[PDB]
Amino acid sequence: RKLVHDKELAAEDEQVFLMKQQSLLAKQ
Amino acid sequence: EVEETLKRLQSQKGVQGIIVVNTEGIPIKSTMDNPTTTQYASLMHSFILKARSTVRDIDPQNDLTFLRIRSKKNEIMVAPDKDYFLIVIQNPT
Amino acid sequence: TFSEILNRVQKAVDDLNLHSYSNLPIWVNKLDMEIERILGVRLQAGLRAWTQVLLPKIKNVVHELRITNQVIYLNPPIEECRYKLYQEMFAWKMVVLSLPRIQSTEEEKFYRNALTRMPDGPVALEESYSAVMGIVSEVEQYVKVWLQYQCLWDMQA
Amino acid sequence: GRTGNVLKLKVNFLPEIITLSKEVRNLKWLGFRVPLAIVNKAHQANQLYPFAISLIESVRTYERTCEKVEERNTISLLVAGLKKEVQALIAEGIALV
Amino acid sequence: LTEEEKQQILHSEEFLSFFDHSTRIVERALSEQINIKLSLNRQFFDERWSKHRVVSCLDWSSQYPELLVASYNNNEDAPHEPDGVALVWNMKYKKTTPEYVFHCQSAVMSATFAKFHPNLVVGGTYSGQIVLWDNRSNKRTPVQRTPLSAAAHTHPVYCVNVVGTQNAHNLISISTDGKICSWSLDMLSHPQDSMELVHKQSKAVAVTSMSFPVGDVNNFVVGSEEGSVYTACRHGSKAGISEMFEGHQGPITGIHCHAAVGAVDFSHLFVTSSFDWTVKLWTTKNNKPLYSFEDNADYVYDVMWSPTHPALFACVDGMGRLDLWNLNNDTEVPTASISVEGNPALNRVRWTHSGREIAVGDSEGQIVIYDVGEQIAVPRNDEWARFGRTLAEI
Repeated sequence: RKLVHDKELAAEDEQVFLMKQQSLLAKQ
Repeated sequence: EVEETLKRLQSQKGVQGIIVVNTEGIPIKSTMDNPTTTQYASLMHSFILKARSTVRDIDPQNDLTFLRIRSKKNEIMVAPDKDYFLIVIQNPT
Repeated sequence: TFSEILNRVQKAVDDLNLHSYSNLPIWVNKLDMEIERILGVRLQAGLRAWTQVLLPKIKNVVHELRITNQVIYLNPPIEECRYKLYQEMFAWKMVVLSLPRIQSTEEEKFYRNALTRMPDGPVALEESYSAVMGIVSEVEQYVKVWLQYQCLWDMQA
Repeated sequence: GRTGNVLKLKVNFLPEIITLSKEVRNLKWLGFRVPLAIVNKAHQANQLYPFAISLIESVRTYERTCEKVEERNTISLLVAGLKKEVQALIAEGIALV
Repeated sequence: LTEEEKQQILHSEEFLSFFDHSTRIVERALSEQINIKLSLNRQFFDERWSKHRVVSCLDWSSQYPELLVASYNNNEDAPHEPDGVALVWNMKYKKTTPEYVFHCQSAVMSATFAKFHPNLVVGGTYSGQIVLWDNRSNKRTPVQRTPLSAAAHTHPVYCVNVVGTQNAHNLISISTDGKICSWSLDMLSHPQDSMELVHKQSKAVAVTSMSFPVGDVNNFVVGSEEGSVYTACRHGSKAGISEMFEGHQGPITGIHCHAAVGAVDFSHLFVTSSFDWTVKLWTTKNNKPLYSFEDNADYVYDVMWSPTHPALFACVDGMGRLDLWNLNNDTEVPTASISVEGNPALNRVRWTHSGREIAVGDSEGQIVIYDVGEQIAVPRNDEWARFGRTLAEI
């Protein structure tokens, strides 16, 4: 029962965040 | 930087040829041809080592940081500190 | 030199760790993966060089043939020379394999996986062992024909 | 250089608006009177200028350094967390009018 | 025979001291020691760093009275190449190349030497961000840069200065918005003081140039593009504008306080070079200008006192001529004048330390330095007495 590191820091490439927030700005 | 340094050191007087020698003699760089550069720079390195010995003879802590030879036909410049041996071929004037 | 390089690597890693950066352990793990691959490459190079030297500084192994109570005797015999050769190649392996790991047990304390990290497969180790067995076999073959002379005393006038 | 449609992030602020504000400021002491709507617009732009220029310089610097990060892919995994907080702050700020 | 060790030692840049001494010694090696009134002395025009470029600022190093810093805005010739161009020029030996170069990502507006440290150079840019550069180190990037915040400067800064001695120094800067901010040479990431200068009814003053009385800290004097001169106490008992001057109808471009110190106290005399050829002179105690400069129109830029002579100064005109003005001998005609060849849009002038020569800027980047007459450079107690009596004329 030696603990193994969980999911590491994700990248979430800039383009995906940009398009998500572009959609959010469009809908707001 | 490399190219900018050579250009600014050359265009200050239209020097016939200069290469950067950061090693103890035997440089592979050339400015007009391989032999006249490399062999003469090695000979300069030997002579400036002898001159450094000469200036250390009077007092060992002395070092030669500047050297120029202006003869009837050529001018030779070198400013060695630890490995930066400069070469300049120029008219006596 | 490998030890100082690894020590400086670990010092840089610790400097990063004390800075409290983000997402370190997997980065350390993949650095260890790359460095163990490089260690395996250097180890195969050194091992193959040692093997071709056998066929890298190598100690000179010596043993003598003597006779006591009119019986031909070996000091040491061939098998002890074989064991010394095995110990020497073990030490040659440990030159690289004793290197410590990089971390934020015994295997985890210092890296022992380069044999599985072999890029060319166990062939280099296999050919090293083959060279050792060939050398010892030729040595004992020479001894056997040479040692045969001891039967003369066994056989009275 | 890239086939994809880059969603480059900008700042909703024209840099030349302050030029109009300084023009108005000069004209007031010059004796020329401009309409009060222009006065209010110029005053608002002048008072809101430092925030807007700070925003645009900050976003330009963050972009430049993030493209520097992605230039060396061996570092992005470590730098991911800081980029995560930066993205969270951007997400918080974008919804603002 | 090496092929890569020399190549890699060339690629590795350990040439800081190497390049420093090479630059400092080869220009010396240019010397030709082979065994076989106004008058121009040295004209400087860097082809690479001043080709069709307008000088943005000029200064003289008090610590080293042989060094000059020159500033340049963005270059319309090419935007891709570095815009903010800063030049360092020396007179150790004649040479076309500048002694040092410097670049700032924004257009450089003003720059000056540091009194606290004899090597650091500070410069104000068009983005309102003070720029720090170290002369000893061989770098092109700014060493330090103030943050662009509301508390710090945001509008373009046109005047930066360091007040106090070498142990009580203080870097003071003014933005064209009207913010006054004090920094220290050690750290350039936070304004030690910050306060938006206001004259009355909470309206700020669009300061163009600033001057301070010689030998005095605090109680600053500022000039505004609005056409008014203001006296602003730095801290005192109350910070802000302390005096409204009548000023000049056109914008005030060059303001300077008297610097020559002798048997009499003339540090209160203020000269302002406005946009209408009108160099207006007065004292802080009088709300009106004492005398007016009128020989032409259209923008004499700046006025600079001669550090050695009490009644002599210089002022350069946009038309392309520098006229030397002395008060003791004349009050209506220039005592000396000269025009730079080609009649260029001469920008600015700067009196050197201890006088005896003048530095002139230009819109073409060809700055010219030259001396003055020996009969006119040296003052005397008679000069101070006659200046005092001419001040009493009106």
